[PDB]
Amino acid sequence: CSTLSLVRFLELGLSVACVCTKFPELSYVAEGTIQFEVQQPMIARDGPH
Amino acid sequence: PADQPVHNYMIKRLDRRSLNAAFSIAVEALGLISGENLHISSAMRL
Repeated sequence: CSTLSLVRFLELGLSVACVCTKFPELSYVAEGTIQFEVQQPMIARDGPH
Repeated sequence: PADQPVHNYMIKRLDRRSLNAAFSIAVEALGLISGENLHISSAMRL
């Protein structure tokens, strides 16, 4: 016969790139947008803005 | 006889400069935080 050597994703290396988190009710709440902005830095230039 | 150890008195000046920044909010926006309230139908907007 032959076995099926399973592989875990968290035990891989690629997992560093993404943060995985389970969201149970998403498919229900996915009917609308979530729409969060993030940031943008800005220097303090001289002269009045 | 002309060596006569020398002396000097140099002077400098300051230089003015400014460093500004910008910031803005809306008027009614700021009003919502003043009122202390424990709902009152305004949490999300608050």
